[PDB]
Amino acid sequence: MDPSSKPLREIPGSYGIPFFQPIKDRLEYFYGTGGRDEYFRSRMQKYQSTVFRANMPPGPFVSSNPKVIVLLDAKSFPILFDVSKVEKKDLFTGTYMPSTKLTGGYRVLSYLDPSEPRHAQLKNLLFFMLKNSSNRVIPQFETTYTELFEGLEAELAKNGKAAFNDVGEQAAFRFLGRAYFNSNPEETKLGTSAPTLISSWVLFNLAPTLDLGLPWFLQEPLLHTFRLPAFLIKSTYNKLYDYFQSVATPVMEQAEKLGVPKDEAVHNILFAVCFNTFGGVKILFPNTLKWIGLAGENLHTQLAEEIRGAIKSYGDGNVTLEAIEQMPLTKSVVYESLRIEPPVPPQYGKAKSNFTIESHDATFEVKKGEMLFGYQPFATKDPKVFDRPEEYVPDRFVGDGEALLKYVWWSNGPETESPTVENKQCAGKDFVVLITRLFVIELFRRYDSFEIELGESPLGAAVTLTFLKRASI
Ligand code: HEM
Repeated sequence: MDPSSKPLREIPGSYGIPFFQPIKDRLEYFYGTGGRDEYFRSRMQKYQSTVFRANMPPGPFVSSNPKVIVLLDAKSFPILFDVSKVEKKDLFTGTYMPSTKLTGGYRVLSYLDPSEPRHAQLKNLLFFMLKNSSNRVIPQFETTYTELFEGLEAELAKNGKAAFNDVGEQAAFRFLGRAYFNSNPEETKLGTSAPTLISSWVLFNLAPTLDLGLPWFLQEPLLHTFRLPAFLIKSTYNKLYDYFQSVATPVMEQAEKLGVPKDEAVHNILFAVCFNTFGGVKILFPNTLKWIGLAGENLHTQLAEEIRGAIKSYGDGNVTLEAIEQMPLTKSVVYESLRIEPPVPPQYGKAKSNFTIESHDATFEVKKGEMLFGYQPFATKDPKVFDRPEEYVPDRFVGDGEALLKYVWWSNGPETESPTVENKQCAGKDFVVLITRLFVIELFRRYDSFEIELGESPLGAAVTLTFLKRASI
């Protein structure tokens, strides 16, 4: 509607009694009926607004300031991408930042504002790492995921069911080592334990804001009130560090050229691969498998046809970037997975000055220093942007629908924009889109269709294969 019809109003909501309310609120957030989605929906209903004040976890001792302004609609949300208006310093994980003792004593790239020289240096370093792996991406993905599928197939044939997540995570890390460093981590001292080592380390970092499914009387006192001692995970972290220090030589050498010490470079590479990359794929691949599986054989047949046809005609028998460009449905399927279920839901930004923001029916004033918070899942399901927003529509982005990519924000920026040293958009944006398309491609080069069953998991979606129809033999 016309902005002149959106009156300037006070931001609804209150923070309540300082120490007390944030604790009561995090209890609602983690144990209230409906979970965090209801935490946000109930407030939207209560205040009849997609913009409101609220306290956010972790609260008290871990976080010195739980107060934020929540943004749930597609009109207000984009302010979080505007680095000229919002500061993005030490807020990668929200209203608190994990101890730097968990990251070699350094404040790694993800926590740096673009105004910091190191942000440009380190992000350029990661761009180098990504470009350097370009020639290995497709071949190594094919090799790694063929191994994964052969394994799942064998498990299914012998047991009747095959859980995806675990072996899928092992495959993800195996692929990353091969693509980024031309190294199979399973041949090193890491063996097949990388996923377990990483998960433990990530837990130490994020425990304050993670719901592990434990009862409140156990989870609150031991995970949500105090930070877990960093010296306890040092041993585990060192195993990971030793791996990267030995295989990331070319990236470490480029780091020196950019003015970054080798040690700092390794800690940042470790973080980018284990935290950013692995953690994201651990969530995205199972979710994508889920949405495609729930779509039915009709979609499966169309994807198989498109994928195999493009490979034969444009790839001359092989998977090439040129071939992928000619797979419109596959591209849309991946974008729809990223829209309907953003792998990383929370984005934060702190106001650098006083300015105005607007929802679909009101105008609000934001004061310098206030923490803005956006819950992406609600914003990318805004009915004023997407028809049937709660439904997975496979071809939503095909043809004219491509214009809607301006509203796909999984990477902390419009899908149409590229990450740069000037913004805080995911450095590996194009890489994740490519590998997720490769995941779908490898799946349909081998199978005509598949069936799954879903389980109740805390960190994402638990997917189990119940049937795999082979394309040949
Ligand atoms: C599909 C998997 C991935 C997802 C869902 C994802 C998501 C995100 C999100 C939401 C942010 C913004 C965080 C914030 O400031 O609030 C981000 C930042 C970032 N991501 Fe990713 N990411 C993925 C894969 C990767 C990969 C593979 C790399 C590369 C090694 C990467 C590197 C980065 C970096 C370096 C930043 C911070 C950039 C900066 O400080 O400007 N990401 N990612």
